[PDB]
Amino acid sequence: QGLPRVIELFEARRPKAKAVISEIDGVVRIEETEEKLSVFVESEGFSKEYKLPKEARLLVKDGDYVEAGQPLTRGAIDPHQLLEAKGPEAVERYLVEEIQKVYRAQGVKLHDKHIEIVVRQMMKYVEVTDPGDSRLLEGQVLEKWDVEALNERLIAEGKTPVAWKPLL
Repeated sequence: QGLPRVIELFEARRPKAKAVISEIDGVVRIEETEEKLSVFVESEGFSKEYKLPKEARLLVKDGDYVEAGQPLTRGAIDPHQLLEAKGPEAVERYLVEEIQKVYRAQGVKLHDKHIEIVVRQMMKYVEVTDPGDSRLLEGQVLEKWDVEALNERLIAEGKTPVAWKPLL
């Protein structure tokens, strides 16, 4: 729960006690009883519906704001799920925060920059969704995808912008 938690944060490994994840937004509206809690949020066209073990706390009844990657089963959020849940920008703000929190506990205090560098490095690669020159499902650096679009649009005529998917 000290150094190990830090490891789990930098290694992006699956959290110790997973606590599910939220996908879409709308008004928080969860069910009540049943083994499978029959959540039903809202928004436009969508809804909600999950499935976790018995022991779990919610912290939010039917009323307010659900958003993406919120307290569901209250605990260690999965960075991998949160990446597709909220986006690359949010993850960078999450990891650094909890990492630094751990160091804050044991009285040693380092600037956030140092952490921010590493966490930025854990987000350089992205997996291919749409092919045009190389293959899909391919691990690749984001900045390398910069020249793809930049050169094919500003200098070339190949209007097949390959869609990349953020990869943690």
